[PDB]
Amino acid sequence: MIQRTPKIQVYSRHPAENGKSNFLNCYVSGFHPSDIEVDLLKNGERIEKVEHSDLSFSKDWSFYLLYYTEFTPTEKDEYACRVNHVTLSQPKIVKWDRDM
Amino acid sequence: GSHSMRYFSTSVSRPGRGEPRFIAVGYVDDTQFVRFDSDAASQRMEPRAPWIEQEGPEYWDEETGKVKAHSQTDRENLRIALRYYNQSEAGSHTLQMMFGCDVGSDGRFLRGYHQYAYDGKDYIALKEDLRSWTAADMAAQITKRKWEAAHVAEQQRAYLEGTCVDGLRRYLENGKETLQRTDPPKTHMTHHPISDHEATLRCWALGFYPAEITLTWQRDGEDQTQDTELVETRPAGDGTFQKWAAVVVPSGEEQRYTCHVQHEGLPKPLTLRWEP
Amino acid sequence: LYLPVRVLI
Repeated sequence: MIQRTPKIQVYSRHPAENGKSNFLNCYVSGFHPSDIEVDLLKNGERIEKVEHSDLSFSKDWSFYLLYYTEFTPTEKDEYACRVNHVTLSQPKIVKWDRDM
Repeated sequence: GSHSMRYFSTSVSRPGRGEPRFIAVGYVDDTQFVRFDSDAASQRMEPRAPWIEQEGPEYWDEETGKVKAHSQTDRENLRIALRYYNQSEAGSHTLQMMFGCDVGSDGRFLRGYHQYAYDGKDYIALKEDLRSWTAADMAAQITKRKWEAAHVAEQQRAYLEGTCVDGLRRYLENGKETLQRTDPPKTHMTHHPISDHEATLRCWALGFYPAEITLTWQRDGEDQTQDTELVETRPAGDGTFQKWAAVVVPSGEEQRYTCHVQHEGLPKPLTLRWEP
Repeated sequence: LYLPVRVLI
């Protein structure tokens, strides 16, 4: 119909400093249809306390959602975003990079 | 110093499952202030910004009314869509509408918007003259000849140039600190020695409102679209935005590269250079 | 302010 593949950014709200509390965001943009799955992963294990923004869309009619949870970053722990959409032949994992 | 108020609705049919889900959000500039959800318990139009909360129970009653009735109208405008396109009752389908209005520095109306999109593609849109339609394909041309016969553009034009513009001027005052702050971007560079003959400079721009920000790179003043990566402006979560732009540079020539952050919270544009 | 009109395609 128009199926449009999602674009995923994984970042943090503030510059990441270990032991200092922050927020992990996952920003999925430019997809279509709206029905999408977005898990925030702490060490390959799925976070449950995960909030997300209200369904909105850009002027080309493709949607954007900001999933976010609280996180205290460390140097050993690994965070990622698991996005799944009809246009993904299999779920797409995007690791959190401290400088991206 | 012009402003904008936008309203984005999404009907997603769920055949076999429930009634069609309806989500709807309202923005002044890049600040959402309301939302409504047909799957929500409250069944009310809700607030999502401080400055809207200070609005009477009169307001929330009437806003819940119109959103609840766009709810039902767009449910049938999906059923119509099927008959138009001869489509199986089986399929989930998306009908988005966008309406809004721009004001300038002064507060005079500048432009109205009202339009639709079936399944990701344009359907119909109100043109700038506020007196004619743009029918994307041939089904939309049914709606066009019908919304023309019914002088529907007239009716929109009375909200757009009137009621819409009013709410914009109002919202813009009730919340004149959220919506009329221009928080400037916070800048700093980073440096990751990749291979042992290359490096990466990343230009960071954090904590800004509004979202519109320009970040270009320059090798000797000449702008560089070449070994560059520029991530979409993105939300931070608290209403500030962040973007970054980064370049692969030959190792040693770090300071042949300058970064150029141009935001409106900045008096002059920002030049940035490496420097340990 | 949400749009009052509710026409059908």
